[PDB]
Amino acid sequence: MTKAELRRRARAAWRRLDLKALSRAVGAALLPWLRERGFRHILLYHPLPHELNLLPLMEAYPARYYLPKVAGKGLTVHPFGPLAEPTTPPEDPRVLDLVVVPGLAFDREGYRLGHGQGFYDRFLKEVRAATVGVVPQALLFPALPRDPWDVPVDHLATEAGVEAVKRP
Repeated sequence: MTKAELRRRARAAWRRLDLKALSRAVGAALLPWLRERGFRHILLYHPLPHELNLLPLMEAYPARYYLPKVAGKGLTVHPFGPLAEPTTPPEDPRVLDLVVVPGLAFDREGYRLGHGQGFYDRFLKEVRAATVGVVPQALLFPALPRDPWDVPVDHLATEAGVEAVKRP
């Protein structure tokens, strides 16, 4: 089937769950991995609907944190900071050692059902960093329809903890 049909299914799943609680659970279950790896420069995201709030990570795991900003067809990286649009300077993405990627759903190969704009697809080609897709277990779907422009994450984090995506 189509990505549109899958997105409808993912939304039905998101509404049977408690987003605050799953946000807390996913954040908690990330912490051993973050500590083991010792990541220091992490890109999060500003939480939208059918998304986990993982901003409480910052207090739980002290690090330099960053947020993406849309600029053109691209994501740019700004430190977590004041807004009026961020006031912190733009920064080159190579400073990051971890990218945390939200999604409507992911498959176990690390592919995501996104917002359809290509931002993460373009952005994930410019980083050399560990990546992790964050999702409730219920939003781990069977293999998503695959396109040449799709870029997978290499780890997944659910309320059960962090797991590798098998190398393609």
